[PDB]
Amino acid sequence: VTTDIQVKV
Amino acid sequence: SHSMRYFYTAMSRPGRGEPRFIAVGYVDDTQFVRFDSDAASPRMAPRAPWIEQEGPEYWDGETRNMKASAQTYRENLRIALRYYNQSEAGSHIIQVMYGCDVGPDGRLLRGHDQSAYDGKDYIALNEDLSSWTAADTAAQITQRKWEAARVAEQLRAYLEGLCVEWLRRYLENGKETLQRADPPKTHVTHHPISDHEATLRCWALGFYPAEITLTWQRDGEDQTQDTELVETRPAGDRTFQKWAAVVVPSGEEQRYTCHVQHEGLPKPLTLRW
Amino acid sequence: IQRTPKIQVYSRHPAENGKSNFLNCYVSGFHPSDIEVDLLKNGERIEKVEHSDLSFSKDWSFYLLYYTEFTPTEKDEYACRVNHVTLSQPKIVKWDRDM
Ligand SMILES: Nc1nc(NC2CC2)c2ncn([C@H]3C=C[C@@H](CO)C3)c2n1
Repeated sequence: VTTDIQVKV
Repeated sequence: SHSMRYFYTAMSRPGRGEPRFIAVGYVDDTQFVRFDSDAASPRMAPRAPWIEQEGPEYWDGETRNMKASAQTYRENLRIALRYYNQSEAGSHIIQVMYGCDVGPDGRLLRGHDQSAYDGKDYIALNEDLSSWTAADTAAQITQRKWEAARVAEQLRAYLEGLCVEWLRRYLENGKETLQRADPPKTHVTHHPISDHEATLRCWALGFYPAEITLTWQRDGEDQTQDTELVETRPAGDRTFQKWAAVVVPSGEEQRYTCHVQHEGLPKPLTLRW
Repeated sequence: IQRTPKIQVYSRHPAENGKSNFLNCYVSGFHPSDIEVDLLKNGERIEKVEHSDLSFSKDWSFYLLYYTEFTPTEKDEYACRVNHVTLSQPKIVKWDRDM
């Protein structure tokens, strides 16, 4: 399963 | 002895719409899911038989995560453009690979989270899963932002957690294929190229996983400088192919032996034409 | 950075004339990801060709498998025709059943 984490660079 | 990896690619294309986002997932050398934002109706979709059983909450949830990630990566393309003072008329690419390696016991060996911008290293999580390697000053900006936001800690929690656990699930559900090595079918062909020389080509077909060694020896000695080795290639049925070839004097074929190492092989093979 | 595609043309199974098979064109090692790949039958573009989902290797270079059903014969020639931004003109690699 993929990670849900959303981050801006 | 196993891994799960996800590969995300985001590609801007000024004049050709919003940036495209593609994700694929692998367990070992088997692709099992895909997402493409350019599909007529974009969804996370099965690419291996053993994932198909996952219920609607899996597929709906993965599809929502992919749609969110696409949007985030579109934003990160805009940010990278500003970091690098680049024009909006140029096309650029973010590539990100992440996932986990597990041992025979099913426990975490090493976690991964690394990326490239226009095909050069950008930033990577280090093996400690606590620090970062930034490849340039643009990535150094990202690095400070991520330390401030505890990003490595968040990744670590995924990699030590859900990643390992779902990998374990997949390996059980697809045990018949994923935990069975398929040994290569092997043979040597002979092709005259003149009255004085011929090509000896050692074939390996239908093997899984992709890792393999093919070597040619002459009088038991390594011919590495003189061997034509092709890149291991997909057969299209989830198995792989490779060959290795040497040019030999006509009549001296018995001096040459092809050696095959593969996991599905009880013992290394020695072949001759 | 940009990298020129490697190209291999080959069959899924060993070729036997009159027997159905799959013709593959494997492009790899390239960057950026836009690429044009055609399978040819005696010089003519084959219409329904499918491809794998875009992925990449450790060095970030991309790879794709293009493929279609074919029934090889003694006299029919096949090729893969590739264009990429790193190429001045399309590159044509002929299918050799011994490769
Ligand atoms: N090394 C790296 N570089 C990223 N982007 C840089 C090249 C612009 C990046 N964006 C998100 N992540 C992680 C957070 C969630 C996971 C899946 O998305 C990965 C990333 N890891």
